[PDB]
Amino acid sequence: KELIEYFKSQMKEDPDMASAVAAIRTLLEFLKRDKGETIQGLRANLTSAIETLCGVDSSVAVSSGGELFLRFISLASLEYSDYSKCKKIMIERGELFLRRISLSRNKIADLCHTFIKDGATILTHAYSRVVLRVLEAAVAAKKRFSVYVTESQPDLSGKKMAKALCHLNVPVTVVLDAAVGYIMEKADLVIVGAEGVVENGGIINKIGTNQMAVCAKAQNKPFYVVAESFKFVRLFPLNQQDVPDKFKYHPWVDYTAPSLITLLFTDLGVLTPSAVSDELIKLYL
Amino acid sequence: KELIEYFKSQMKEDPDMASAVAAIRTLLEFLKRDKGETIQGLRANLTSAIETLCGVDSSVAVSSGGELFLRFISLASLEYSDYSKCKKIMIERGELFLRRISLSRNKIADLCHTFIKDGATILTHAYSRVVLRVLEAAVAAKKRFSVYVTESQPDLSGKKMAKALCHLNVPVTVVLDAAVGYIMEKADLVIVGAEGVVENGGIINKIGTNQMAVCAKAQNKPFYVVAESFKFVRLFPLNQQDVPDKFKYHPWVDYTAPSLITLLFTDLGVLTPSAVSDELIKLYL
Amino acid sequence: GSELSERIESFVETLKRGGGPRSSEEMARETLGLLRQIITDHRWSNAGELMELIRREGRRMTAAQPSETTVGNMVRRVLKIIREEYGRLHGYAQLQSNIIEAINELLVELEGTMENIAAQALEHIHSNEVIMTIGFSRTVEAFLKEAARKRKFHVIVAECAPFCQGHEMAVNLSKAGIETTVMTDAAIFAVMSRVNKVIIGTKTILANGALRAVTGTHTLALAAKHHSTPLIVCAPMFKLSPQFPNEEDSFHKFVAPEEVLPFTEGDILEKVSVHCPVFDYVPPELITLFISNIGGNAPSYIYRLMSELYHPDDHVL
Repeated sequence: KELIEYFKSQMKEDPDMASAVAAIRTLLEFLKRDKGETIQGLRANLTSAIETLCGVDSSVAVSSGGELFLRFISLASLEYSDYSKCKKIMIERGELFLRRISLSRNKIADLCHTFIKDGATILTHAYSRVVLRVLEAAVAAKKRFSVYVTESQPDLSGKKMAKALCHLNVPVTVVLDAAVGYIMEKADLVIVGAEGVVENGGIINKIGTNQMAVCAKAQNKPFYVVAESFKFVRLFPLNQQDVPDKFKYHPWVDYTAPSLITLLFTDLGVLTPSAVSDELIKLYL
Repeated sequence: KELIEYFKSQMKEDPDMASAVAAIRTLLEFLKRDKGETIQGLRANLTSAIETLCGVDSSVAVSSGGELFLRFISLASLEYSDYSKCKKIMIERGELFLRRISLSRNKIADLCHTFIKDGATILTHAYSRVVLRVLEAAVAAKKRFSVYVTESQPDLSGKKMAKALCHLNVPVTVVLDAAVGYIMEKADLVIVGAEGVVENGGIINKIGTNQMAVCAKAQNKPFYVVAESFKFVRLFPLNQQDVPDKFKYHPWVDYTAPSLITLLFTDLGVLTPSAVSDELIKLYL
Repeated sequence: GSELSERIESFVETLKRGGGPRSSEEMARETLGLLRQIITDHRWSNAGELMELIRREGRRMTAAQPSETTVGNMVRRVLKIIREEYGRLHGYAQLQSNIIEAINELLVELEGTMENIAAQALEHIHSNEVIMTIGFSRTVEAFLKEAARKRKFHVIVAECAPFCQGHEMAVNLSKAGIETTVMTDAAIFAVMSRVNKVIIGTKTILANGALRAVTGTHTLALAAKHHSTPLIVCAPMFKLSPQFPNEEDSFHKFVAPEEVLPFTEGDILEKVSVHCPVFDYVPPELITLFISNIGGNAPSYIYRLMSELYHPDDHVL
């Protein structure tokens, strides 16, 4: 399996790189190395590549990125009639799409950091480069705030987040995993980076997120979520058990309703949680 | 310090014994070994013994038991005029009070276990003998239910609770400390044993309790609290920071409001959270 | 040239000193007239030069008064109009007449917004109803005064504590005979147990569905969310702005504190700190429905109007 080896080589070469962007790069490399002059024959190989990537990586981000890449390939196949020009058109469009996606973290950084006030108290979940990027953009604009980071009991990455953020010389405090209702009264705003955004506006994320969002509702604190465009997935979990079991594995994942989420931050803007439904039904699966 | 040595000998001889009952036994032993014929001279020595017990034991239960024993000694001093008969009267009354307190776990067991339905899903916090007693009384009445126990990240006692409960041959599952909002939809009722009950009806307990009670309010599950009479304390924390710092020490303690608590279970009965105010102002500090 | 400069400077000074003119519709009309007057007498080769020129004058107009963003979002609307016209002409000399007729039909749309709100007002008022209103605006006053032409209902007018502007609205509604009851802003939760629905207006609708309005309506919306009564914001489309709430902390417009504590109080005025914010912030979760001239919209739909009237490039102006 050269696809899993190329995905591991793309994800292990840069520790500050996401997994969904490496999955999209692996799918573009597989589409470049396929060279099959068939409409459904390329779609079946793409679906096999997405299934092989989802069998290795148990994240929702790679599955949503594969679904968006399959919708993009279907749009490129429905736009152009002949396949010979459509292959090069899809290759150039995928290169431009990867170029637009690679600059989205700068968009989150310069778009979301204006919400943090001076002397504020940020509450932060486990390690993600989006929250670290928006926090270094906040301290790049000469802002002072106290950060409370969740220790992230399954994989000790909130401790890794605090170790990466203390080298940035900011006041960072590791709080206990069962203490997000204790420090909700002192944290005036909470920013939690998500790894998957469902259609109605809720987020699929790590297991300690949703209860904190419940603590964001009984204590009326604004629950802010930073997530890029490739983390949009056309799913609707009704309860915490309606998420697929391939993303669960002591669960590693949960679901947060859009009623408990105040605002979303994507490269298309600072947007209401009702807007991801608009983008997902304007993208048409 | 013979008082701390006697308290350690009373608490270490029985692992299924609480700390507040050992503090009350140590206070009765100190009152028996004092032999000081003075009203305020015995009260100052009792206050010094309570301060020495609270300097060693950082729990709220020993402080509330010391406060109730000091109120009991003040009542015995205000009832009888002469001190020579009042010393023996207080000794006999303390012996009868310890006899009444020692049978209170049977009262909780035969009084609270009728609320658990068949095929239910109990959610349980860290290790306490009250919840284990009411669960063994529930399985003594031929009841079947699934137990979800919090792992208790600071001191691994929820794992010890599951190890003590799996020898009882009941279906027990260790759930993650950040997953009490994930399993709230399947747990139809939640029972959390407390270590300190404040005047308005809230409870002072371990750090993972209160947010679960928040999950008991947004998901309307009945939050049941089992606590005995010696855990009543005449304090009023406004927020999570208004608890005293001597009971905090990464905090180890929180506070749950009486609005998020459905029912209380004491040896005086199954009682509304507004009733502990009645007992505390009928006891007059 | 000279006439343009003196009219622009007079506009900047009359926006800097006080409220001139009074209502938002006539100042939106004179802002559109100022924009058409500054585009008919200029010379440009590319549309980006006119974009930067309109951007500089809009920066000056928001520097004149930051809390008054009607001129800013109308400058942004003209910017999106010239952007879509350059986009539809790019895919070269007839663009100016297109922007003039676009501004003309925008003025026709702006003249008939209150009559459209009054036309769609009939499906929101039933007989023997009670109505709560805070502050004063001609939109909700015209709303109620024509909705009482066929319905019999009651209007509760709560006055505003900085400026008692509810009094002229109460005597204007009582001339139409709507059985209006005047009260303070102090018994709102004391009257919220009987209020069926609350018809209010606003000063500025934000991008996330939130709104700034006259002060005391965040408390009123909290009481309406406590009693689960529907909140109806009758606001036109020129009060819609992309300015986010947490943006440089220049949200409220603070005015002189004599209306709160007068100057004849005594020696205690030195050791006291009296603030008077005339505007207040209401989150979108306390709003149920907005009413504009095109109809009713959810607070979870305002972003689409943000995608239909404004461009995300022109948010910084």
